[PDB]
Amino acid sequence: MTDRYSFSLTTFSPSGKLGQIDYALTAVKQGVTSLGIKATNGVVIATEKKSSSPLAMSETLSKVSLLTPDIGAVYSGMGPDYRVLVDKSRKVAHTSYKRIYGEYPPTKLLVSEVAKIMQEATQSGGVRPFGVSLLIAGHDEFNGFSLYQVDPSGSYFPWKATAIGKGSVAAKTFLEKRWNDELELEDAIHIALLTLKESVEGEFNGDTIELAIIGDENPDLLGYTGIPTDKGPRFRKLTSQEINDRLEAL
Amino acid sequence: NNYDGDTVTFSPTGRLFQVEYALEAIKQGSVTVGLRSNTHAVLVALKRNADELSSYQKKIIKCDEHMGLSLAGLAPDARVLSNYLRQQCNYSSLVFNRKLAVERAGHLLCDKAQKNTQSYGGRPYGVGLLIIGYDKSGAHLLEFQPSGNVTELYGTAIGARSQGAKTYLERTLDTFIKIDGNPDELIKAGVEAISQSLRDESLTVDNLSIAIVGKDTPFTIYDGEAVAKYI
Amino acid sequence: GYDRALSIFSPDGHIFQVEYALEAVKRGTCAVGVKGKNCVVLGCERRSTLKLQDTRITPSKVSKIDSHVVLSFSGLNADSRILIEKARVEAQSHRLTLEDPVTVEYLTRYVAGVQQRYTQSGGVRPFGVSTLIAGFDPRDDEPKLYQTEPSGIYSSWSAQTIGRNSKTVREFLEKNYDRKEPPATVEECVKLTVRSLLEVVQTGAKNIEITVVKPDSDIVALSSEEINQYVTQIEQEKQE
Amino acid sequence: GSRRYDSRTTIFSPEGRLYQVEYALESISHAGTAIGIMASDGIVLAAERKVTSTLLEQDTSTEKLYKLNDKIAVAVAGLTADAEILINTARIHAQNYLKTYNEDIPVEILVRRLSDIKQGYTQHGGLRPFGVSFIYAGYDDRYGYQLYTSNPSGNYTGWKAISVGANTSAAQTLLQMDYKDDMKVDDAIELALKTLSKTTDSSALTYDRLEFATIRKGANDGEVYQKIFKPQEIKDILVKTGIT
Amino acid sequence: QFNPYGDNGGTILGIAGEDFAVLAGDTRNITDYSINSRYEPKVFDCGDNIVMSANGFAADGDALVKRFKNSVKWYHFDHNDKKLSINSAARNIQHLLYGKRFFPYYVHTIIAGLDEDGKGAVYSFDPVGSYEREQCRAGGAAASLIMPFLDNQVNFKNQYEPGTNGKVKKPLKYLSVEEVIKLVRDSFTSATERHIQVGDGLEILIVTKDGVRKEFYELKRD
Amino acid sequence: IKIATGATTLAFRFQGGIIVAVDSRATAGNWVASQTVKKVIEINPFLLGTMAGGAADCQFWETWLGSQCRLHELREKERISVAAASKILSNLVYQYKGAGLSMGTMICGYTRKEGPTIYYVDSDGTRLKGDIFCVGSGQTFAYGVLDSNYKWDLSVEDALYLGKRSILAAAHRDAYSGGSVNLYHVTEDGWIYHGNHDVGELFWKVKEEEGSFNNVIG
Amino acid sequence: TQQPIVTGTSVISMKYDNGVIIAADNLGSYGSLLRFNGVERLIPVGDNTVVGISGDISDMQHIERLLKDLVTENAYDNPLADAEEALEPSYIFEYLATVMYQRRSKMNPLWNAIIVAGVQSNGDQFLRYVNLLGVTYSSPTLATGFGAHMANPLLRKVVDRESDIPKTTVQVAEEAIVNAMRVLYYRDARSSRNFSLAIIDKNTGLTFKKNLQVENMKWDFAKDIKGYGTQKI
Amino acid sequence: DRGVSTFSPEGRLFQVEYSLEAIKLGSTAIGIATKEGVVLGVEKRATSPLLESDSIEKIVEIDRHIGCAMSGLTADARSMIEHARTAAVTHNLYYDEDINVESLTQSVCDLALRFGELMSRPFGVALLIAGHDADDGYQLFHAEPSGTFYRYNAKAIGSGSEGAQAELLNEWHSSLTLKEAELLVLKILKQVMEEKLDENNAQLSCITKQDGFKIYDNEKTAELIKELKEKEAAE
Ligand SMILES: [Mg+2]
Repeated sequence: MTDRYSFSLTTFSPSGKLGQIDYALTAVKQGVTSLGIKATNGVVIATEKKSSSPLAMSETLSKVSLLTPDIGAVYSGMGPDYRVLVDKSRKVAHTSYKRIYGEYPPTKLLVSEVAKIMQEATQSGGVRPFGVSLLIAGHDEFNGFSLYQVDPSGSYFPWKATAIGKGSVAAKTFLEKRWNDELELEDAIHIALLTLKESVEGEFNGDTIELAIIGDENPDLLGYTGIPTDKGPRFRKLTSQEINDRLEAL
Repeated sequence: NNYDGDTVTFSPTGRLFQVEYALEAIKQGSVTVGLRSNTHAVLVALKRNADELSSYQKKIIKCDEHMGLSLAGLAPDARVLSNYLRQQCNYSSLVFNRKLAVERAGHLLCDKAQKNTQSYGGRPYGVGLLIIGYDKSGAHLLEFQPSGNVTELYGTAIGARSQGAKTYLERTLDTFIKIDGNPDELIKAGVEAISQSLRDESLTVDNLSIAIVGKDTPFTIYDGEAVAKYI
Repeated sequence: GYDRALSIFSPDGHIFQVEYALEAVKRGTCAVGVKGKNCVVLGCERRSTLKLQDTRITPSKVSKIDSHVVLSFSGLNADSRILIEKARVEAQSHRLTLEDPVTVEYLTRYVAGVQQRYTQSGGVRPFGVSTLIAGFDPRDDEPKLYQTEPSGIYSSWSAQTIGRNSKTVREFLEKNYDRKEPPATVEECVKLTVRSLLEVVQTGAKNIEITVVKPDSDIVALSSEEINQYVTQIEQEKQE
Repeated sequence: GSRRYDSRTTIFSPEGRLYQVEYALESISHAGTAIGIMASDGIVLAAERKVTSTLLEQDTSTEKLYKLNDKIAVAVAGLTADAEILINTARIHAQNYLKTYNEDIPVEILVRRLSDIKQGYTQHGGLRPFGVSFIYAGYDDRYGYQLYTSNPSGNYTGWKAISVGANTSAAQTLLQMDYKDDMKVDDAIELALKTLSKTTDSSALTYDRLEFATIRKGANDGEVYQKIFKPQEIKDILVKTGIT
Repeated sequence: QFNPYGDNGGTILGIAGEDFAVLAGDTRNITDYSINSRYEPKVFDCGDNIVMSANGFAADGDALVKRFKNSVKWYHFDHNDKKLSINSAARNIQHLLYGKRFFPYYVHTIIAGLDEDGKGAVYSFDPVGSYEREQCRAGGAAASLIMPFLDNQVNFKNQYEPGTNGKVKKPLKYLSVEEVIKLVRDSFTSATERHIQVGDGLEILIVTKDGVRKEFYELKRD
Repeated sequence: IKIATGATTLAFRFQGGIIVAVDSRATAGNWVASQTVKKVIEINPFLLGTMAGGAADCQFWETWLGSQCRLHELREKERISVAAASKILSNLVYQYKGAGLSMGTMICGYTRKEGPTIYYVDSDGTRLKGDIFCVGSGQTFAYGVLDSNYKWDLSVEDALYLGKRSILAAAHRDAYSGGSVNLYHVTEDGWIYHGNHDVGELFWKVKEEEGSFNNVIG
Repeated sequence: TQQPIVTGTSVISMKYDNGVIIAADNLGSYGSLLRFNGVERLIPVGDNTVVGISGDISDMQHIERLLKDLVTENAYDNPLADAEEALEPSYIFEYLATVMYQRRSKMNPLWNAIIVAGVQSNGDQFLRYVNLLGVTYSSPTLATGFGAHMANPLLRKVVDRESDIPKTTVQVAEEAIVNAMRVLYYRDARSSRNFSLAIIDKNTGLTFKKNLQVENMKWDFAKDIKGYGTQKI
Repeated sequence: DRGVSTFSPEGRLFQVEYSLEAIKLGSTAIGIATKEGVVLGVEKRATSPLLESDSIEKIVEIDRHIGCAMSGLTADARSMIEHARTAAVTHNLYYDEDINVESLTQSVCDLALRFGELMSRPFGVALLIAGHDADDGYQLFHAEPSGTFYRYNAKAIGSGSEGAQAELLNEWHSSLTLKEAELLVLKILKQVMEEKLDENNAQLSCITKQDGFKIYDNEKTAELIKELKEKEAAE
């Protein structure tokens, strides 16, 4: 018995390709389109909620996830792989940072820790790479607002705006025309909804679209009062109603 | 063919080829015979040599004062299994002040050989054993195969051309079983049995190997001039 | 842990992984060892496809294991560092327990044992390295020169070469080296070593390295100009 | 069992080569070119970013050039994720040395240890090697300014000027042509950029597709300063040398 | 707090002759002021013409003997039924005792038999494994009572030749098996009188080339 | 148990090699367990060791030392140095430090490169090279005779007597020392045994011949 | 390192011509408190052995479980489990003695004193003792605790040596045991009136007697005892 | 590929059988046992004339009463010798006696099959173990990587083994003296060796009860070679 697979399942081919990483990226390509846009006073991340069945409750399945009060994440590719990465990402934010420094990690470093986990699945024994690309939006005091992409290889890049998955090629072209350095948060949300309509085929409403923002602090979502320095989470998930309001003036 | 790379693989007809190949190593081994009466149990073994300058490979091993075996196949594997039997006999004596039953000895060997046929990395034992002994329920003879299968018998034989001796004992069954209180006559029957498996060669003084255990007889091995009586 | 038996026997009775490790040694730059009457000289080739090199900081081909023993090699450079490190540690460990520095034979036997261990250990490949180990035993003036190889066999040599085109330079040494009368002086020994490398090298500029070891921990490396003088002298005598 | 699926990453070919190391080097040859040039009064590190997109955030980005300590830096060529694993190990090793001896780690010692880690992955463990080549640029009080390179084999060598990644053959020829020993930092900066400009696979070399860094003794009196160039600073140095 | 040791009393005695050797011991087993058994043997035939006794804490004594008997059994298996010589047995027992140097067997061990020249041999061990060959050795509770008597009667210590002005010692000589048993019996009857832990019975094991013989004698039961 | 017993052991370097002399008494409290104890351990034909402290500890580990010395010369094809042999033992007991080993021994040998050499090795890790060493309950008595009469240019005969006389001095005064005296002479070609000497007979003999011990009626 | 909590006092036993007898009271003391009164401290193993246990009751219940499991294990792959290859008293004792010594050697003893009484397959009487230290001994009479001090002297008047065993009948031997249990009730402060008794005979087999009481006691003379010296009333 | 501890259809372990082929490529080693002693002799076989032949160590001491000769992948023998030496000395420590030659050989052969997926492959070297003890006297053993050992009156291993073994069959008798055995090893070595036999490319050794295990000097062997040539020309 016992795990006898102590050797790498990802190896270099004669041409220099890492096959399993390439094939993992192919799985991401098949995945549903998700995107992220950075504004001057915030960041937006969005994706389509591809429902497996109309009997299924799509509210229970959350594609957009809170990692810290000021950091959020969305993906394209294999959902189960994403779900366990979110669990590990949340835990590593505490074990390797908050329990040491008494504060939440900045976006770039949490991204770095997630990237490490994904790199190890590329080299460690008896495992395949994660079949997902992440988009991680966040805020911190000294770096301000930021948006990162993370690939199956473990590589990560900072973006002003980008898209991943099914219709990413067309979606990136659309974002190049619309993006400028003077965009306000509401303008970025508007552009995000326009970009996403192109890739979505069926119904386009607050129930089929999932969208969250990293913006101003929310004292009402904090859950307590009395400490002036604690002002609340910058991560906020937009409701089904809030999305439909912006779809009328589209 | 494609299903004989290791012991962990079954063939389409449900066979374990590595276990069968281990069984083949026994057939190549030199002949050895086992038989018993009600009072005594006897092992007879044809020893094999490399050439005239070499010694003859010892086939019989003592396990306790009341138990021991003869081997056929890979000798080092017999050393491992006999050593295990020595320890189990010894554990029974130290802990329970009890002589290990010959039947339990067989059960312990079966279970040890089995574990090697169900796991990756390891290999089956490549040896067959004939265990004799005298315990609280009288004389006993066991046949061990590395598949795990252990069988209690009145008489038997294993190794090359063992079918000849096995046929003889099947005919002589009624005679030798009643040789009670007579060691030399029981040995004679065993020496005549192993003689049915000989081709071109005959039993010489440094070729034959005999062992006996019984009611008032500890497990003792006879070699050299001590077996000249039975030629 | 990774357990795979990589070094195994083949039908014809060969261990291919050990034999393929020898092919890596054959690819490596040439290294030569010649021992005289009162010294040993280690010569080494350096390939000249690499210009814009920094020779100050680039790892030298000959390595000191202790103050009285040196080790050169042919084959995989990265592999050699592991053997050199282990040898240096063992050299200090010997001084600590025996209160005496290692003999050249002992140090060779240790390094050869490490190489052998990697030919029948699970999860590892053999070292793609052959070494020339040379020096002088403590309080002794008899020169020592040993050779090791991936399989783990080791032996003593009056003179020996390893690496690429080593069969050519071995041919040269076999007729030019006299057992009855070895190189009597340091100059004679160095010259014979340089001569033997000039059969293979190409140019005698910054391609040849020479290291001289003498009794009582007296080791020194020759500079470019010093070596170039031997090259200039040999070529003038050749034109005859 | 599992034997069936083992690629055997740590074995020799019949010719005496390490398959996986050779294939890792093939991977590195498609990575963005990185150049290191050592001058008498400093060191230059120049690197080309891999096909940049216009919406990539350039100022808050790090792909090629990483800081190991105050006196040592590295340029990367290959898988970035693999490099970061090795970089953190190197950063930790430097601090262990400082903690033990109360002195900054000598450049070669750091390079040797990092190269020894790479070597291990080629000889044991059954894992794939790190698909990374480094150019180490650093300073210490023993040897002064130093340039090294390491590759997946775990072999390292010292250099006056060197390139890794794509088009190294063409790049090394150009460096060999115009390099000389009495060179200054400002001249080396110009050589590094000119070389990339000619060897690049892009149409024209621009500020947004480059990473640049120097290690001078340009600080006040007998002390070393690391300068990781900002986007605007690269834009200025590109105009100053007359490339754009 | 739990004390893992105890004192089971008793005393033992080993004497070596020319072509024989005896190992005697009383059969009484005690704890504090109580008698546990009037006949509990503690001198054992271990095979290969080796007799052994480990006196003191009986639990450790039985464990040691049991391990040595087992050591003899495996010596036969591993070395083609070779006879274990008394000197080899002694060295083996040292390693058994010293194996528990930091949690010792609380016993005084004595073995007896014949050496490889056929001559009588007695070996004695301390609790942690130091050993020595001797002509004479008493062990256990009444060792201090018996031993100086042996020095005087076996090794003839402090005895000088009459009329020689104390210049010529009384000459050493081997004793007969009959004379040795007389000294053993008188040693134990004297110890029985003056030591409360000694009495009940006396069991002697005699070792010759022919084998191991036993003799038993009653002692005072008070 | 009782491992703390009395003794007198000595060893000294001189022109003709090394003299080793020891008493023979073993005590368990006031009780004299033995008068015939071998306190010189014959490690091999060229090396000797002395017993003081734990009898078992000295016996066991100096026999073990002989096994290590035999393995050394099989591998190196050369006699082991006294320095190296002593250090194998000292490093070993140092590993066990704190556990409760009790040892005070002189490792004695004569080689080509070293000459006659003595190392005092001790259970708390001490390893000292020296010319004269005395260890045991009666070491002070023996030192007095040694110091006042020792010279490098002693003959083999006189050196043997000095070692014998020094043990006698301790045997007389120290209650836990006596029985008999065992003598050894260590040369480059190996050690030579110079017999067992009963202290009872030896005392009266020395008294008469030497004129010493006038305080004692005889 | 332990300390005993709930404890059982003396176990007494002796050999007679055809077998052995063993007895022990039914009390589980909690220090000076006589807490539990329905405690069986004689445990039969098969039809030829009885194990009598004193000391810590929690450790006694552990040993019960081991003996019960031993019988189960012996029956596995054993056609002669109720015949030639049945458990013998000597087998059961050596197992316990091994366990007791191993536990003392780990400085975590079973805080008990045990007597294994039975009859072997060849008819020989078996009687042997073992305790928390792993100490073992055999005798014609054996007793634990106070029984060692008070019972053994009475039982040794019947069987003083080996030769007295064939001369001692089961009637005489049982009478001596019952008398000893009365004396212990008089003089042991942690004893009870109620007890169990077991006989293992080579002919009639195992006879297990429960709910016995000490009787025919002498207390009448107490009325004549007044004061502690001088007092007359 | 395939498992390391795999059986062939014929009932043999592939790796053990393949290691036997490696031993056939090795240099020749011969052993002869007599009542006056046991003689061991080997072919050194230097790969080049520059190699100092005296550093070729193919005959080895295990204890004073046990010697050893090897053939095959000689580097593999180092750990076998180390184990043998430790086993011999350890037994002397535990039992204050010399260890039986058979028991020593059995200890070495227990390592043989301790390979699989323990070491990664079998040993690629065969050993001739010669010695003396009080019980069975002068003995010669052949230890294979199969874990099997046979006692022999005489035995040859290596490249010229089958030819040399046939020659030993005719020449050996129970009344051979030590001197006769020495010459017989040299004679048979000279027959099967490629290069011409001399004191530098061949080495003799023996083990006697009195003097123990001894490797012969090149001067001593040279005289025995000269004595051998004269006796063959004498008839
Ligand atoms: Mg008394």
